[PDB]
Amino acid sequence: ASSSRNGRDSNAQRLGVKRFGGQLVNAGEIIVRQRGTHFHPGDGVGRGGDDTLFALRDGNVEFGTRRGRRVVNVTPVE
Amino acid sequence: DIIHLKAEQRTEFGKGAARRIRRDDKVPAVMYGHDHDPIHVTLDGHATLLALRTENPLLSIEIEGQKPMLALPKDVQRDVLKGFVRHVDLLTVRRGEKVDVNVALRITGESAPGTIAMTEFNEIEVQADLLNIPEVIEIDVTGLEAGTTIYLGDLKLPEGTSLLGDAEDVAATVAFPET
Amino acid sequence: MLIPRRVKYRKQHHPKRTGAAKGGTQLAFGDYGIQATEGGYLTNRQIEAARIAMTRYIKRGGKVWINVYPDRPMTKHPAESRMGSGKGTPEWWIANIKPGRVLFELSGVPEDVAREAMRLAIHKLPMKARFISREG
Amino acid sequence: ASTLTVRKSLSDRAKARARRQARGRKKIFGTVERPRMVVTRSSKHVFVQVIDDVAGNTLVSASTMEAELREMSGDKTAKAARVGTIIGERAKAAGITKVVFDKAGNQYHGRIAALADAAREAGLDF
RNA sequence: UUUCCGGUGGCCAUAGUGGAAGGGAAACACCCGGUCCCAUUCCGAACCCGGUCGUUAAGCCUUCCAACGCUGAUGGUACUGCACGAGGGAUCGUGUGGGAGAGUAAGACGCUGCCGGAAU
RNA sequence: GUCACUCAACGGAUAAAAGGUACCCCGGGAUAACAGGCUGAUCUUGCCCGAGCGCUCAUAGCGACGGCAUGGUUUGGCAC
RNA sequence: GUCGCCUCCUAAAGGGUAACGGAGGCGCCCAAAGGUUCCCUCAGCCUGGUUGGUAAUCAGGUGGUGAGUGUAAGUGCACAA
RNA sequence: UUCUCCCCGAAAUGCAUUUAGGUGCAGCGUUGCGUGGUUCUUGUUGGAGGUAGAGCACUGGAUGGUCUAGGGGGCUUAUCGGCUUACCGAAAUCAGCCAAACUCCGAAUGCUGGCAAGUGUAGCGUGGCAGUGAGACGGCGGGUGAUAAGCUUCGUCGUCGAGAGGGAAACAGCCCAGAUCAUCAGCUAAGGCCCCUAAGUGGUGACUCAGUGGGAAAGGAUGUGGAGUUGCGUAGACAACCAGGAGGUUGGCUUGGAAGCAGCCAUCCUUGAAAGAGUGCGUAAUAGCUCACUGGUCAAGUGAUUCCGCGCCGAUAAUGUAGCG
Ligand SMILES: [Mg+2]
Ligand SMILES: [Mg+2]
Ligand SMILES: [Mg+2]
Ligand SMILES: [Mg+2]
Ligand SMILES: [Mg+2]
Ligand SMILES: [Mg+2]
Ligand SMILES: [Mg+2]
Ligand SMILES: [Mg+2]
Ligand SMILES: [Mg+2]
Ligand SMILES: [Mg+2]
Ligand SMILES: [Mg+2]
Ligand SMILES: [Mg+2]
Ligand SMILES: [Mg+2]
Ligand SMILES: [Mg+2]
Ligand SMILES: [Mg+2]
Ligand SMILES: [Mg+2]
Ligand SMILES: [Mg+2]
Ligand SMILES: [Mg+2]
Ligand SMILES: [Mg+2]
Ligand SMILES: [Mg+2]
Ligand SMILES: [Mg+2]
Ligand SMILES: [Mg+2]
Ligand SMILES: [Mg+2]
Ligand SMILES: [Mg+2]
Ligand SMILES: [Mg+2]
Ligand SMILES: [Mg+2]
Ligand SMILES: [Mg+2]
Ligand SMILES: [Mg+2]
Ligand SMILES: [Mg+2]
Ligand SMILES: [Mg+2]
Ligand SMILES: [Mg+2]
Ligand SMILES: [Mg+2]
Ligand SMILES: [Mg+2]
Ligand SMILES: [Mg+2]
Ligand SMILES: [Mg+2]
Ligand SMILES: [Mg+2]
Ligand SMILES: [Mg+2]
Ligand SMILES: [Mg+2]
Ligand SMILES: [Mg+2]
Ligand SMILES: [Mg+2]
Ligand SMILES: [Mg+2]
Ligand SMILES: [Mg+2]
Ligand SMILES: [Mg+2]
Repeated sequence: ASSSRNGRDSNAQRLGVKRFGGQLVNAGEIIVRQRGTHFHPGDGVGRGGDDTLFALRDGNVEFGTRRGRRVVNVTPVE
Repeated sequence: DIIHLKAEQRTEFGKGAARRIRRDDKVPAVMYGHDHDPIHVTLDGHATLLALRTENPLLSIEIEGQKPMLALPKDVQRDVLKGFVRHVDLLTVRRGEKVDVNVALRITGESAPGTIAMTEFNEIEVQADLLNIPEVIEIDVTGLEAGTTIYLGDLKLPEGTSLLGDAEDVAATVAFPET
Repeated sequence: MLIPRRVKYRKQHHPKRTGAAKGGTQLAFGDYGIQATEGGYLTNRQIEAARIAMTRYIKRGGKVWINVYPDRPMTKHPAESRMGSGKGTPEWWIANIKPGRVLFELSGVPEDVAREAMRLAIHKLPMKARFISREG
Repeated sequence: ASTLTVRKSLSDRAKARARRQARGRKKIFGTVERPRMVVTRSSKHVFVQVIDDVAGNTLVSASTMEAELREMSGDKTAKAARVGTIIGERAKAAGITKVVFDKAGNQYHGRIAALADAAREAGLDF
């Protein structure tokens, strides 16, 4: 008959933004899982080995632009 | 010539309002210019179709409360299958003034039966005056055959109608038949 | 028969056949033309039949433009076989026609014989179509 | 006036200095705790300013342009060292203590290094 | 206080690209050297050092030019949540909310903060 | 702390394993062969267009390229 | 024919989502191809030039990402990763 | 797999499986205890996006035009060099296009925070007990398949499953609506009101004459109503009816014949109020019959053309009308 040379696929990795704008986060809380820097680390946000953006401090998450880059900041809580 | 159209204020906007107007057998139009805010009006469908039969006519819009004012139909959205006018963009003109418009190219020349004249454009942007709008721009290719081509910088344009488009591209072509 | 030299992917999903014509609803090259009033798939064999009809009727004069191109491949399941075992091999090449699309254009021919040639062509197409002109 | 992209038609030396300055600024950034010391080393003068990059303002500054130093006879390196001592004194006056040094696209050497060491001796923590 | 200019940010083309004209008081710059720290995968070109004579030719700066690019409504259309409806069928229509892309008028030859300079 | 598995049938039945049954024996229409049902690709019977063939003459009679359907009797698809 | 892992599409703008659906990869490699610090900007194109040719090396001009990335693809990266 | 009633009430999915009709865990049920608005709906306000649509900046696909490097064919004749390049033609450029694995763009929804209001008594934690892990059809958005299946495989909502009652002739999955019991009360939903069959052979205005209604396509048709656009017309239109309906010219390649009729063309001139190298019928081949156009008695509307409403043909299987019940 016939057969397919396809049928392989990788497991779902579950990327994407995990905390949206204004959401209160704790220090170290993961903000976005991603491959490559679609979002760059902004103020109060660190970037991990697999390009995960996480919170360096408590506060509220905001998405903005720092110079020419899309960045994610954590504004310290009032 | 001046074509007079009666219009009244349009205040309901959106697809529902436009559908209701077209079912009422009118046509929406927006009339804008370089001096005043856009005016949203509705026109009679039959009168609009009759006026827009010709290309680049000079319309006078009369609103009962307002005064008649002179415009040109710059963008006419017509139905594709049916010929109905779906929407009109009216651009206001200041009587004594100048305008940029498109005039239709046509062939009125005859060559040897081997070669047939062809038009490389439907319309050409020609800067003319309001009161003398060229209905058609005519180019005659008679006695010319082979592979001669005509660009946009050599036309028998009527007086007062300067060329605004590029003059470094071809407009008319005569070449052997579809061999 | 119009067949593309190559395509990125030979096995593709069926083209969307919803909506009106995305573009190319107006004459761009010729004086007269065929405008499809209904959507559908237009195979290269149908395109060739219509083009042959138009050219043969207009004889030597005038020129014909084929506005659409059958660049979408259609696979066929292997004959007499149960469902499954992957997608088939491309067997047909079609163009995605939507209402208002200008299919063929003609120039350099008087209007009456142009109309007759367009009628000959239209009787070969699988969807309803009409003769259009630049208002003469 | 900053525009990311290096201005086209700029002279080759100016483009090189701008690129090097940008790549240093990529990690150099002045906060209230540790403001950014920027030294512009022109061919005839050095201009130093301590900037709070968060607010975008200069806290203290100095230069060879000052009349107290214009007639101070000495070599370019000595004049830069005097400027470094002055800027360190003013930083102590303003209560800065610790700064971050921004060479502004120049090699840390010669006049820039002399000014940096002069500020360090004056008492800036960097 | 103002004007002009040099640095250093912010917005990241309404700022760019290209063309034209003009300017240097401080300043910037090219420029002049390489003895000295230092330097070239060769080269004092660059980096660095020593000068500020020479020069506004260029960078830079000012004015002008919508020309390429960029920005860009209103209205309409596509699509669409919900509720229905019509065709033998591809599929299509309406009500009620939302509503583009393109195109059109148009905008635009940047804006703004801090520090320093020379004059007022 | 680290090492030894193509335990790759990769959550890894045993350290260790191929076949025949028409001599066969002991739940499923959850699932095949027959018939019915749906479908109509294929098949079948028509039809539209008319290049052409028919001294001449598209249509006495034929019908290229293409198009639209009927029937459900062919081969299939589905597995009700 | 397939069985684990990775990338894309299907997947209906979070995530997830099946078919013997559509495309490819993996079972490594590198003592630098890791760390850090400083420096640099490509491909293409045009012109000139011993051997030398479309294309080796050189010069000038142009050119912002179209080159490049150990290895698939995507997301990234010229601030360079 | 055996008595009753009261309250609540599923699943046919995910993952793994020597697993696929089994089973474990999770999901969904119930129940004890605990925690109490945390759930949910709507509004408002803020986020990330790349689908629909659209677009051509990129990557591929593509049509025509311009232009052209460079290849092909020739000669003069070639080492060139020239004529050619009337052929091919990358690239560039102009205009129109195409895309699940293209994007300079980009919704609606959805998702996820803040706030406000509303709200059944929702949500959550932790124990006891499960069942289920064969789904079906319909709407919408997709893959497989042929624009197939009451097909298959996903997303999502609904019903059925596990749902009686009303409607659909009958008719699990469609529409209306969720049955606590009684009632020989009333109002409605979907659907209906000539009779079967409860309620109008309802009122008013149009259309149909096909029993269309009460199945179907490409295509075809002086069906019929309505709405345009446009040519001609009492300088007298269209028909009907009396005279001119022909010279030069048997125009030319044909074909013993193409003289007006085999096929293909410059598609002219004239005695003139009038005519076509020429349209039908006739015809071995010419003849001729007869039309547009030329006058007249008559003459009031004709001739195109488009779109819209409802109809017509195409229409076509086997027990018995038998495709309104
Ligand atoms: Mg790392
Ligand atoms: Mg790592
Ligand atoms: Mg377009
Ligand atoms: Mg715009
Ligand atoms: Mg817009
Ligand atoms: Mg396993
Ligand atoms: Mg074992
Ligand atoms: Mg035997
Ligand atoms: Mg048995
Ligand atoms: Mg069964
Ligand atoms: Mg069963
Ligand atoms: Mg069977
Ligand atoms: Mg049976
Ligand atoms: Mg069968
Ligand atoms: Mg089966
Ligand atoms: Mg099944
Ligand atoms: Mg997703
Ligand atoms: Mg979604
Ligand atoms: Mg599943
Ligand atoms: Mg209950
Ligand atoms: Mg699309
Ligand atoms: Mg369970
Ligand atoms: Mg199971
Ligand atoms: Mg199952
Ligand atoms: Mg199943
Ligand atoms: Mg299912
Ligand atoms: Mg379903
Ligand atoms: Mg499908
Ligand atoms: Mg099914
Ligand atoms: Mg059951
Ligand atoms: Mg139920
Ligand atoms: Mg029921
Ligand atoms: Mg019932
Ligand atoms: Mg019943
Ligand atoms: Mg009642
Ligand atoms: Mg009712
Ligand atoms: Mg009964
Ligand atoms: Mg009655
Ligand atoms: Mg009645
Ligand atoms: Mg009948
Ligand atoms: Mg009937
Ligand atoms: Mg019919
Ligand atoms: Mg009935």
